[PDB]
Amino acid sequence: TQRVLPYSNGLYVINKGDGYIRTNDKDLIGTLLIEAGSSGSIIQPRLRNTTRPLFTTSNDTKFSQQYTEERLKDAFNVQLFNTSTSLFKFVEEAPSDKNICIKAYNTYEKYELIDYQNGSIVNKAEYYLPSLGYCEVTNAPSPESEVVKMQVAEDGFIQNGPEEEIVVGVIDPSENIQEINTAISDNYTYNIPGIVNNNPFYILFTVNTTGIYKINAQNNLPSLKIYEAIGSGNRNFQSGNLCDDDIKAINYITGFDSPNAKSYLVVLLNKDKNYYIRVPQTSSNIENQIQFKREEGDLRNLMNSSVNIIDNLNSTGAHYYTRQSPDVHDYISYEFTIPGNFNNKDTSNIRLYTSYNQGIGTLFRVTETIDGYNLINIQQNLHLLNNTNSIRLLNGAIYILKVEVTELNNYNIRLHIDITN
Amino acid sequence: TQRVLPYSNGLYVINKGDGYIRTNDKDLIGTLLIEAGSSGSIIQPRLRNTTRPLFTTSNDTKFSQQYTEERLKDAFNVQLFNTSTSLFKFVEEAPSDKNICIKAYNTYEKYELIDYQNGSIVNKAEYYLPSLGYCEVTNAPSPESEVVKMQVAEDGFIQNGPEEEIVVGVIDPSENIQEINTAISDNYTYNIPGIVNNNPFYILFTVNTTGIYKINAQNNLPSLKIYEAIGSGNRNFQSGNLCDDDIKAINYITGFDSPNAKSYLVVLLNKDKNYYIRVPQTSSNIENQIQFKREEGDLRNLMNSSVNIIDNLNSTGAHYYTRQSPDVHDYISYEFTIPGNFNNKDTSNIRLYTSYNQGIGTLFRVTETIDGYNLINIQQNLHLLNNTNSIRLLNGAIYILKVEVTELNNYNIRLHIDITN
Amino acid sequence: TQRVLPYSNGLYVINKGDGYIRTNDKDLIGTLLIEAGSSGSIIQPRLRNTTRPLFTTSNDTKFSQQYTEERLKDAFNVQLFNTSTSLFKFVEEAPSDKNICIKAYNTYEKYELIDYQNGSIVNKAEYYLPSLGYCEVTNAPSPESEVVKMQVAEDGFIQNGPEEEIVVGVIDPSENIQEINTAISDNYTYNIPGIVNNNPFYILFTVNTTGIYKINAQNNLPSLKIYEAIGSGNRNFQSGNLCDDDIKAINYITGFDSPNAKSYLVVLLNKDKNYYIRVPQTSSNIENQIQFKREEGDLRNLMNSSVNIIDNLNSTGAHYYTRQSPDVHDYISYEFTIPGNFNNKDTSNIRLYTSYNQGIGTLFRVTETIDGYNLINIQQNLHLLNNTNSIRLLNGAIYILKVEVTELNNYNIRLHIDITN
Amino acid sequence: SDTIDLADGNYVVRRGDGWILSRQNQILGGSVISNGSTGIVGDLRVNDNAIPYYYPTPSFNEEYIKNNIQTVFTNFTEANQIPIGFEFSKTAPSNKNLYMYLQYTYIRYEIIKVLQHEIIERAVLYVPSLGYVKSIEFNPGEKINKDFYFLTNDKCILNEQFLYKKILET
Amino acid sequence: SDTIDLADGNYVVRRGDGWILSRQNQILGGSVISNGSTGIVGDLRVNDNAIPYYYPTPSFNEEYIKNNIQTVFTNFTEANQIPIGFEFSKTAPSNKNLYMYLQYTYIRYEIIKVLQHEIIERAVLYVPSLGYVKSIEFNPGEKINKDFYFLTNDKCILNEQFLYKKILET
Amino acid sequence: SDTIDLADGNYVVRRGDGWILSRQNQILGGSVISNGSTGIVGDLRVNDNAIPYYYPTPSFNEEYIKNNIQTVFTNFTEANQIPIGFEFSKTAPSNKNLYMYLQYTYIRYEIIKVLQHEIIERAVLYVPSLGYVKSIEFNPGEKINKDFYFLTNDKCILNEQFLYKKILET
Ligand SMILES: [Cl-]
Ligand SMILES: [Cl-]
Ligand SMILES: [Cl-]
Repeated sequence: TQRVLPYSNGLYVINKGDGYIRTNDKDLIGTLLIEAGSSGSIIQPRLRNTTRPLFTTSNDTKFSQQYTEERLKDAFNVQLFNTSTSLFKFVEEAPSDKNICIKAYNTYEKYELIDYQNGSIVNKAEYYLPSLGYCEVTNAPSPESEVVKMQVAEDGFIQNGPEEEIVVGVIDPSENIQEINTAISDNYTYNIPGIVNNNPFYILFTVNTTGIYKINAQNNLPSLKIYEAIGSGNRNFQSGNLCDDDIKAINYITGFDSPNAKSYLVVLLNKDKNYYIRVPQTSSNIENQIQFKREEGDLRNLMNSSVNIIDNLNSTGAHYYTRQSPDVHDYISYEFTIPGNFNNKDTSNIRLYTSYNQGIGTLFRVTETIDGYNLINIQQNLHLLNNTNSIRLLNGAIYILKVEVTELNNYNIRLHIDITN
Repeated sequence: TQRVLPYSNGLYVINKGDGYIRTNDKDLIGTLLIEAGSSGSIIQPRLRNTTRPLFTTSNDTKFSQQYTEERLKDAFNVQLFNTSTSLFKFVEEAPSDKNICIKAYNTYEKYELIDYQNGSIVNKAEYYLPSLGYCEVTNAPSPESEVVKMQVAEDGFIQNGPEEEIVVGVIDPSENIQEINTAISDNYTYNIPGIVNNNPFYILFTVNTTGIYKINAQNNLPSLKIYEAIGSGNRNFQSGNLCDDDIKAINYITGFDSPNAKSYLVVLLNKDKNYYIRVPQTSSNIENQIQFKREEGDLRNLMNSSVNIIDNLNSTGAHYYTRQSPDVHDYISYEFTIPGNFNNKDTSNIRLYTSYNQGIGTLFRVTETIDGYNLINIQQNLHLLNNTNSIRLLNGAIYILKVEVTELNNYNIRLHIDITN
Repeated sequence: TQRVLPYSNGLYVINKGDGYIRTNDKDLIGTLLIEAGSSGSIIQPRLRNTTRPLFTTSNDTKFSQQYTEERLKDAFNVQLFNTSTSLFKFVEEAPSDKNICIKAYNTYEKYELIDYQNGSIVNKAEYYLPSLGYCEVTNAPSPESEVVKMQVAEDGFIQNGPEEEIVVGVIDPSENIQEINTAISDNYTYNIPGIVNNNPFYILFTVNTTGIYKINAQNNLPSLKIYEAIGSGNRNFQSGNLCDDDIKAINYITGFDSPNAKSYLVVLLNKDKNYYIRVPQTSSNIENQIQFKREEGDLRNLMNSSVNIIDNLNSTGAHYYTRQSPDVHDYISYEFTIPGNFNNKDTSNIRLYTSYNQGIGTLFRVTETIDGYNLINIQQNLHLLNNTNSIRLLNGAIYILKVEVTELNNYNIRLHIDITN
Repeated sequence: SDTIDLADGNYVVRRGDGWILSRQNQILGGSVISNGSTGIVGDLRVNDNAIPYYYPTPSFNEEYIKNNIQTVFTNFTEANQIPIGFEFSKTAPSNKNLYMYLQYTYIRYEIIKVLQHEIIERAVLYVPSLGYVKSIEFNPGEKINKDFYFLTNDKCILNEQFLYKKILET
Repeated sequence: SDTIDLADGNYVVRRGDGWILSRQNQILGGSVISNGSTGIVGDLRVNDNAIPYYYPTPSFNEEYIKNNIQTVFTNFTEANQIPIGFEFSKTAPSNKNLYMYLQYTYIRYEIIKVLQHEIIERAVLYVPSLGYVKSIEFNPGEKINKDFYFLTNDKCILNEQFLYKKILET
Repeated sequence: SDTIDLADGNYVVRRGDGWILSRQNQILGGSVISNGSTGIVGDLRVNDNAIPYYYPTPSFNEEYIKNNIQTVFTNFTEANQIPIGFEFSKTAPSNKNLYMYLQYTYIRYEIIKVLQHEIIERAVLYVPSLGYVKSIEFNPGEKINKDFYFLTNDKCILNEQFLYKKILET
């Protein structure tokens, strides 16, 4: 009954909430018994600034405490881990009727650091950052009930703060960040430099004018990913230039992790934002370029998604293609060519369907003119999950299926293109 | 018109109350004039921890300030004399109508250290421990009345706190404390060791089972005293063993100071408490032992008191015996033998009475069987003070008079045993 | 439309009010946005004692910052300029309905130091002493209005405290202070010492019995001024002796600055006060004495003023005399002799008037007896300003005109004594 | 008695917060406030008033006690280095006098040895917690109960607890 | 857009107090108070939490920014050496739980280059001001809006401002 | 006058708390609060604001004054080394402005010489005590009485006192 985590490969820092305390009163500051009418205060005056963060990890050698702290700084900009100048104080006035007790506990804000790879967590750290306390008030205990003996709880935590899950992707520090210092207009070609051979790397760029862009490598290989830097472009600004604010907190927009998958990106980019492109480990010594092109035409219909180029569709029968499934309400697109000679008469019966994930699909006929690519919408509201409906398409013609995931039942999406005749 | 202090010989520390200030404004912190509606605060923030205790003594060489402090630590466990981390603060909001003044004074808690010996104080010290302030609020002074000149008061103190007299006996530090490391069951014989020859000393012991015990030296000489250590047995515990918590705060239970007085003790001891026995200065080089015996029989009727063995009752006429009087509601007992041959017929007229203190007495006939001592109650509710009632008792027989003091008019109790025939 | 400043020559320190802030938010501590129900505090806890006073001057070489501070100490007894142990704190509870903002600013108390000479300021310094803050509360800003661009204000200050102008004269430090160590009774003659030749100086003296005194130099030259030391005689006291409290804060009572003007002083002196006499720069090497005389007679009518001796009135026609005008409700007096032989019959027509300042005048006939000077009031309620009324007086006789200024239109007062016949 | 439904062996026991100690009641002093005014007493738990009270036995020495307590429950050595303050406020009613006095509270820990459903040995540790004020309104010359001033035996001002863990052998 | 009715040249701009920064919201931690109690969180602006945030451009380096800002507006280097504290107080309603968290506020300064009624370059400086608390009442397991916890882009919790001065050449 | 019903000789005199000094009124500064807010000003009596003011005479020098005062009354040299704070709180009424300013108060001591029912010599000592605030609500441009700002002669804000002791010869 596990949730499917449709996260992209890489590092995430997750704020899992405030007001965490340890079991067995390990973080009890103490109790005040306030007689009725009176008041009581418990105070953290910060006469000493020292605090005591708690840290556990699955891998001391990658996710050390140092590394984990650096990641928390990348994600949320935390910078004091051992110290604090922040005062907290709890005050209680007991009502006229009855006495009152207040228990004060120190608290932690829980951060989780994950390395998520191909559908599971492969490295995990928990960092408990010292927080600003928990104060429970209760009625005065009565004499004497009777003291009932109890065994200690297992070691662990209890959250007393409100529910919280804030997920923030972070730039992998072991990978280089190259920069495109000029703002991209209509076209741009980035040659892949020898300073970053073979290893994966990021390209930080910005755009001159808000618009939809097609981004790809030569021959659509390898597949790229694209991130938005969170909160970028709010500050310093130079017209037609990139301003790097050293932001390592990233939102995944789209892109496949399988580098041998032919694909291209179609994304809506803002001029008031910076974006990172991640190019993966390439097993070839051949030169390569990243092409950026502003789309003014029908290709704007494909934002925001990656488009798989399907090449092996040259026989009749059953064909299937597995990719990482987008999250709910996110997109994935496939461009394919119906096998056979294009003579504008010969036709084949095509059945498109998914195996586990439910997705709404729209089908496009693609013709290329001297004005660019043209997309004719020939089918709308296709419900893909185990779809039995078929449609007749032209042999030798080119189509694009755009798929919006609506029910995420599987980490992967499995598209089937069954062809008969 | 002095109160009789029926204290046993030795050292006492007395908490005489809080909120003491000196005369002539020597401890005035100051005055705030608060206009109506407004508020005013006077604060002791302890930015420096220094405090200034006041000390006077009658004897610099025994009761020095050091010694006196050690005694206060023994009695009440005070340990900071020069310092304090305790904040105090006075706040006043003036009512809407009129202005208000607040005067703040530093205060002291007054401790008195006495050496009480045979009916008077022979050494006396007063230690004023710095306290947590006195705040009097008054209406705003009116212009101008007229300033009336006044001479300064004599040097001294004024108590602004509530009435308090807490008397706590303390172990004399010049005397050794020997220990009986094994818990006492039914019988025990403690040989008096040469490491503590001649000088008085204490024996710290505990009991296995709550019960009444007869305690005495060889031939009931010398007289012993018994104390309970205050708040003992609340903490560490080893079955059948003594746990010494180094408690020097002692409650006198019973026992005479006159060491040449033949006597034995009959006391109710708790298993969850420790007790000290004080054995006095003995002017003899002969070996001696302290005998402990659990009483299951009629001797349980004599708790808690000392029993004087009266030896010189071998003629008819007037006989009188002077001892330190117990306090009100406390006991003292006398065991005597009616002069003459015991032939079960010959009889004498006996008149028992006191001279100044009023006491209720109960008379016992004592016969010893092979099952122990037997006590037959033959007279109840004897009002001793100048009693004229007489009773006929058997020549040669043994009796015990148990006396409960009800009106303490004299430091001593004077028992008279007048015998006629 | 400038106010006439009828100040005497010399130095003044002026408290111009509290709650001064600089323009363009230079002294903004900051803003708290308090949600309804909640409270917010801004606190100056003085964890560091440093403060930052602001200073400007017209003359770095006389009125340096050091000098100016010394003057502020002379006037108001300020002594901490760089530091402060005084806490301030602003607290705001927002009402249940709406949110609330509080802005806190640091403030200054503005002091002005002037050297005032013959009717204008010749040296000027402004010292802004760090104060105890300004707290404005406002309603929560609404989204979003629209941000309207504004140019910065000119550099300067804004007063947020209440209107205040407190003017305090101070002793010029470049001039010596001689002392008359004996309290003055009926007569006293102070010889002018060679230790203070030529340069102007002060004489600090007190009086034995409250009364009116005539004070002057030999032949009424040069003119003297008299000051009262502010708040003197409130403290230490030795009967018949001067007690110097080193008070440099002075109130001008009366006296001319023109040293070639024949004059004498008639002043009401208190025994419980000290007074300074200022004797000006004298361009002569001749010995001189200051005469003090207690007035029991009619001369008491001339307090408190200076009396100009008018010498050049020996022809008929127009005569005019210019002096520094007293302030409103203050006095100035003229003693003159009607030209001609005194034969008790010959008479002249006299017209007395002022040119710009309105003053009420009373005229006295002066005859000297063997009992002292006699003053007969011969004219009352003379309205001097452009007066056309004339009066016939005796040739060769001596008169004193006492003038109370009621409307100050000019820095100078111009008296005209027109004589016809 | 000292009977307990547990197996044979040694145990760490947290007996709760809110324990006050015998005789020690008034040693910090107290305030006298009057006629409408408010008194506020407080303290600051650091260094040399946070030093704990040990009561060891032949089996359980101090080090044993400290180590087991700090392993299972709160590590007081690390905690009590960081200052924590506390305060109490009382208000005097008009035309009356109020006296208020302060005393430390402690967490009570125990090491017990159990043999045949019986506690045959017990070590005790008191770790300083916060504080507690008692107050009384009084008249000049009014006699006050000794019990208000002086505590004869340790008690817990809250409900006592018994939170145990069995200690396993080296 | 970035159009402005000003002449050509460089400008210092005070954009107001009350700015909070993206992502940074919860890094100081927060309190959970309950059932009638009052929580009070606060801070103290000195030394190493008063260090400002610079965002320079090719024309306007850090020194330029600092010097112009401190000449025209407040001199933050002198001011931020003298400690200033601030506090917020929230009260939990009976039988409910309240969470309150603290974040620093900043004054936002800008250096802008204007050419033909257009801002073609902008440098930014954030100087630490005071603070700001957000609070929410919550139930066990209640889902809370991400927007309450996490700020995506810098905003001003007050009304923004635009107080400018033209910078003249050396 | 300076007539007193005492014998001939020297005397120490405690003249009471609550004395304020001439000219010195506003030198600590003041706060301006507005529209419902609360202002709280305060100080801390230590070291160099607790240094007393001596005014000796030919008979009574400073040492004489100090020694006699500290023998009979409070020893200010020992006391004024231990910091004592004080505060005042004022609240501004809605839509009005309030100004509040602070000044030190002093205990006034005197050494007097009496001869034939007459004080012929008097030495004075002012020892710093606590403080005192004056407040006023004001309108923009409202003229305020000089007397509110400036004290011409030392006065006592409380009732004056005269607590004497005769000094006996060495
Ligand atoms: Cl699927
Ligand atoms: Cl008797
Ligand atoms: Cl004129």
